Amino acid sequence: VRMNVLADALKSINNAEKRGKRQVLIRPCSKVIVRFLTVMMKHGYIGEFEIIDDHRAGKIVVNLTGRLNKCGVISPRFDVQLKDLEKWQNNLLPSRQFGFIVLTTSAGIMDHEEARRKHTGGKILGFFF
Amino acid sequence: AKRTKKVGIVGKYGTRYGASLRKMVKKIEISQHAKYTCSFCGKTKMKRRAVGIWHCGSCMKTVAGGAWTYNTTSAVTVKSAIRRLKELKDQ
Amino acid sequence: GKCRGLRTARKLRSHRRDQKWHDKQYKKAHLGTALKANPFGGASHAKGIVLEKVGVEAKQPNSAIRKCVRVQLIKNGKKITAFVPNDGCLNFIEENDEVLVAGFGRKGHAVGDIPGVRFKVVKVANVSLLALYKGKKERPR
Amino acid sequence: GRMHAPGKGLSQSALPYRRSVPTWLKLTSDDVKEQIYKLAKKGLTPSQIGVILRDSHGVAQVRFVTGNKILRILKSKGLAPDLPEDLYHLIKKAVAVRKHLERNRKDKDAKFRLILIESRIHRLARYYKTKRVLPPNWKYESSTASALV
RNA sequence: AGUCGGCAAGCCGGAUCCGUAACUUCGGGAUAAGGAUUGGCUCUAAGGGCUCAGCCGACUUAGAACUGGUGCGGACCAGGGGAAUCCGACUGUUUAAUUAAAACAAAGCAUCGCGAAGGCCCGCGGCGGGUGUUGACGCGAUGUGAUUUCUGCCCAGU
RNA sequence: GAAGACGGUCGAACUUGACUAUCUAGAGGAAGUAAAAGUCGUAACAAGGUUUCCGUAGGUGAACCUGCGGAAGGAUCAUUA
RNA sequence: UAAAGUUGCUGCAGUUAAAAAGCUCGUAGUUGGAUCUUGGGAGCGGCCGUCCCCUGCUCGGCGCCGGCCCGAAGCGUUUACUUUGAAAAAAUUAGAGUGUUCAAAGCAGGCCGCCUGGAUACCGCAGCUAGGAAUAAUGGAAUAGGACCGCGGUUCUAUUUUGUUGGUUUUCGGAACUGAGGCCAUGAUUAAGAGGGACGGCCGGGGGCAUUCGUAUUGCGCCGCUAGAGGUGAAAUUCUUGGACCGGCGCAAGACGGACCAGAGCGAAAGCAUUUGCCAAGAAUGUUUUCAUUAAUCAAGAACGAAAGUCGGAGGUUCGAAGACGAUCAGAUACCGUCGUAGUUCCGACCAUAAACGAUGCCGACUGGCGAUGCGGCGGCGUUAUUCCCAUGACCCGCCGGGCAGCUUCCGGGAAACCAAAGUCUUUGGGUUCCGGGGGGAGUAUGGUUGCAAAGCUGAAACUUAAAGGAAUUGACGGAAGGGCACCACC
RNA sequence: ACGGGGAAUCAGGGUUCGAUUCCGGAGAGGGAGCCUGAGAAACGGCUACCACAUCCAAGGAAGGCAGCAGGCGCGCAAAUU
Repeated sequence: VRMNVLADALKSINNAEKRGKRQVLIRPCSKVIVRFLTVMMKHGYIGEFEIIDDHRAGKIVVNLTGRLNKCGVISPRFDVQLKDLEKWQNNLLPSRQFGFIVLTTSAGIMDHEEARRKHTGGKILGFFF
Repeated sequence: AKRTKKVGIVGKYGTRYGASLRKMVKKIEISQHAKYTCSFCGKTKMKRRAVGIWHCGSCMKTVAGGAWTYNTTSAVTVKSAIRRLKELKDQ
Repeated sequence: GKCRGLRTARKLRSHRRDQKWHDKQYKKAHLGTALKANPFGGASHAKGIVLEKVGVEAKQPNSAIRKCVRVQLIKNGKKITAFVPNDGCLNFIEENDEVLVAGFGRKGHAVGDIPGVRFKVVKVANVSLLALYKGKKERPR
Repeated sequence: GRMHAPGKGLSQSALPYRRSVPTWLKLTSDDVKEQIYKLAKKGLTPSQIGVILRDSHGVAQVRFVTGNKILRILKSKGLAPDLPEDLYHLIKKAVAVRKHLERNRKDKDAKFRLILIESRIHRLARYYKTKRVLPPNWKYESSTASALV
């Protein structure tokens, strides 16, 4: 069955980007998904997305640019210290210049560099470059 | 507790008469001592009196049956066969 | 890995603990069968008594008569066929001479030409056989 | 997909977006309940109260005309059946297939279906136990099950 | 070590508590084998009826102390054991008065005859008689001999 | 206040038996691998000259053969109202 | 030890190279849909960056005119996670200082009595302390024994009090109970392109039992006419004037279910086909029905499981292991032929294996078209049936769901063959079972277990070996096929 | 298999070793018993038995290097009485 909902969302928008679709539809919408898309939208990797909030688990239509190489998800959500966060982005990110590791902290959901500024780690969600 | 491993009623014969003969008599000797439900009174009291004779200890009704079972399979197919030729002759 | 659960550690660890035994190199190192069958018994070398000088045939188109000796180890009492390594070195060795025997190099595996021989002589009567071959030393009698 | 079959069908109801009472429906939140009360007294499982209600009386969903659902309406009045209807219908089905099986014992397929049905009973039973709907010692026993039609 | 041969004699023996192998048709083997205990005396504990307390009643088990020249199932009663071979499955029977067996029987297995004017058989005789107050799941005639596993080739001879 | 003694306790050790682990002798039997270029065939690879193979039975010097049911890893992706 | 991404958590593999259990059920284990607080404001910098606030209820001094301000002490769902701090032997490691002549070291040394060093970091996991509240668990009130607000009574009790000396009752503070209230916006998220169940009309070689029919085959009876019939590459064994084969008419028995029959359907797989009846089951579809997470995959465990085989009965037409024989052959104990036992059939128990194959685990998502096809539903000209039209059938054109498939392609992958899955994989992580680690030895020995047996399940090692193997290419070869040629080929 | 601090080897993960100078434990041929003392089931302290072995006048007496050296043995394998 559908165990991980964030995984189905990322693999769909990653498939639709390789094909070159302009905008993709993802079936379930969760609070973590919309918080994940904004981290990608605030970096320019995706376009303007919209939530079709019906009376069920809503649907999201994400406008896609040609700027997304891959947006994977790490399952399960491992715990990340600030001591081993450098070692994760050493074998998960393409280079040290770009790419982001999205991880949730008590402060919220943000990329790995904002987790450096706020000086707190947490569970890892995914990554996009 | 379960006293025997695979020797039921025929445990009384001990080590006699060989394994296969002690095995094929088990299925029969279980049957000829089982109490059946009397189809007339409903109580589970049909018990073999003598070979072929089955008596219900409740309604006191005697029935001619099989030697070791209450109903012989050869008999029940004959009762159903006669029941078809009966209604087929008189229409 | 197949199961990536957050708390499937004992399932993953017990698997590798199980599947490791299907590795041929690992299974001989963690069972006595390889160590008991070893005439040396995990030792790098061993001393034994030479009791006859036997010539072993080669196998494939490489045809020759390989010179070996039938050694009886003194720690266990087992009999192994050591290979007198170098040319014309059989005349140094005699009968009833204690000789230091060593592995051949493939670690319990017949080597190239010779069939079923896993040991070579290095020293004879507590003088290196190479020194006898170079003439640096000679047999004291 | 179906949990005791290879079918992956996609067929079910789809209630509309608007959760409002229909503009045609003239039955108040009260009168609909006494309709449910009457059908429940003449013997009717909450599933088939809903169907009779949306064909003759034209109520879209009872959860919208009133604030509760059918079973929650009956239990507040004490008219609900004791053991749940979906569990009742599984025992009713297992009793029938077991009665077919006593004569036709060469029917290996019926024997196979029996295990599937009983497996579904023990699945709902241990669910209805955690929800404390059934007594924790409740147990479907094939023998005494036929007394519960 | 005697002797054809442990023949004869002996050992073992009851009970309580432990412990019990190969093999096996899973039932057994089995009291397997092998151990320990056992007296007398003085106590304690537990096990019931009848009206909480009182009043009646029986036997039995377990435990403890003391004690005797370590003796105690003190007489009587009372299994020597083990591991292997051969034969017959077993229980049963048999040469009264030299043979108790491996012989006979046996269940099991397999053949054969016969639908009654019949099969088998008796009888000097008869519309005779037995099986038979029977009817093929029966009666009559043979072989083999539980189970397990099998049962090969030969219809020329007779 | 010594020797010594009764009983108790801890208990080495010995005897015996059982269980267990490891090593090891063994007539004979039956395999595997290696050595060589032996004998008898020719099963397989080409439709390998009876298509091959699988499961299961039985049989035969030996590979193998045959029966029943499969498979194509087939020599057919096809055969006509 | 690295190399070894050949033990793979990071990070392997399982269509054909080693490999996915025959199939389903199923407990532990693992993993689990969505959903409950965001925003606004003062200040600063060039709509943007940063700070603080949305905390509630004993004691004291900037004090001020019961109230306010402030300081300290106590309380405020619980874990996981994360941040902080503490506590955390040295030596070693990292690392600061220092010209042991350098360095490995050492902990020393440096200035004309003084001046300094002997630091610091890391030390997991568990436990302790403080903050954060995303993520993931868990709880609250829907028989209200719910929360608050004041109450009224009951019982005991610190007592402060009765000026002191006593008893007593209380206001008094505390503890508990019991009646009447008042009040709450009085308490139930949604109804998953998750699941279960109900209901509706269907559908299908699904299953079971009973019943019915069909030729054929074999045998028998009778009739006809006859000398061969069978069988083969060719023959013989075999049948035959005691009348075979052939033709006719009957009868009996046991099998089997042709053509229709399809890259059609159904079933978990094995598998399933004459008629009709009965019995129970089911997928898919339809659904503004119900329940409300009940789910996914699954060690142990369980049901079913072709054929052969086994044990009992019944039956034995055909076929036919074994066997016998006739051919063939150097030999054939084989292929071919004639007989023919077990078996093949049914009933009741065992067995649990197949190239049980799609050589491809299951669940979920996503990623090209195209024409068909099966079932259900919806829509639409027209045609044809009842006829008397609407409605129903049969066609015709579409759409929807899922079902077996096909075609196509630079999706993408792959060693390639090939694959819309074997894709979304060094841009490596959706969940979860099983299972592989060079070739042999070997699925063998042994132990255990199951079975009546046959055997099944579990399952090594010694030893041996440098390859074994996969896909594809070019040749050679073929008692393979299709074309063509030569008197060193034939006619 | 004495444990740990640690050691070897590594990109990141790991894998292997740790008898060995520091801490902790255990033991003095094998088991057992105990005296003295604040502290021992001590062994460079006693008492037994077992194993091994020394001196004897044959009656007896005496012993414990897994302390430093050294010897024998054992071994592929380890230093000055």
